Amino acid sequence: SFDELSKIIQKVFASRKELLEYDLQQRSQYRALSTKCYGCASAVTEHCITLLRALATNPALRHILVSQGLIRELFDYNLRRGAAAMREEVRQLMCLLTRDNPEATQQMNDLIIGKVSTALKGHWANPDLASSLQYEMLLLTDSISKE
Amino acid sequence: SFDELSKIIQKVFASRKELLEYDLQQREAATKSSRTSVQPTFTASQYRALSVLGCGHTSSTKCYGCASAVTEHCITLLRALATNPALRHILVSQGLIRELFDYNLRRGAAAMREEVRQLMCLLTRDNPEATQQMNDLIIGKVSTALKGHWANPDLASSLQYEMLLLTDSISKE
Repeated sequence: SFDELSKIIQKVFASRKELLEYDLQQRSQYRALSTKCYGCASAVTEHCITLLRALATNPALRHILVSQGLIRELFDYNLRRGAAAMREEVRQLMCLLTRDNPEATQQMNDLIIGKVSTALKGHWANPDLASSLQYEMLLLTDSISKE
Repeated sequence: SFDELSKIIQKVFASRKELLEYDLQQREAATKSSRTSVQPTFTASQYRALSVLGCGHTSSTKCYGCASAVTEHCITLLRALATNPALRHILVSQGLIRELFDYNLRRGAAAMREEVRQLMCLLTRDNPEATQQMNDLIIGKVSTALKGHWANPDLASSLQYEMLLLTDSISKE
């Protein structure tokens, strides 16, 4: 159904363009003369992740970004969603963001420990609670890996 | 693999039974030949116990399936026993509701889940204190989930059973 709709939309767009060109012929600046796209938003997120990973290299930029508090946003929203490669890249970016910032390392460790303890509180009650801790553990392992 | 192992185990059990039967027959014949050896008459219970009849009537000790069957039978029995109002009050005093919500609420087959929900509803049929306790537990779990709602899609994903139980409880006037 999506393929059929896309083909119909392309044909309609072509017809509208032809009609507009005919009407204009009858009648920088010369060159001049979707929002709810989940895929587009995901691509924007991936590009932003790549750009942040790049900008992380400048240590002063790293301190500035840490001041911006991007660590909490990354852990909260982008940590789990997205592709597996996106997940690995995000883990790498989080590691790099805590390259040598002791306060940042403390904050990240605090967040991870808090999530783990909150899960462990209801461990006897919810198997899914244990199931939904994998990403945090992988992040901790990755952080420990980088000396 | 399980099928092959089961077939092998069954054959082995059969062979062991036959060998035990032959050895016991030989031993009994030897005892009978001994004139000094007096034949021990066995009471019916003793005969059944000593018989090779009581050899293959159990599952494995750590048989998850056997434990599950035991749990299902227990659930059915408790659902039945709940009928007597005094029995209901006594069971609520035993505090079964917490265990039922904690462990047996989610696991098991769909029919088991529906039966557990029905039993939970029945247990709080008219006990105001029990109804308050169950509502408190449900609301607490829901609020705890909602606290991290903005962060965990799985948290939202893991509240269906509680909501179904609440709907069922509201259903029975």
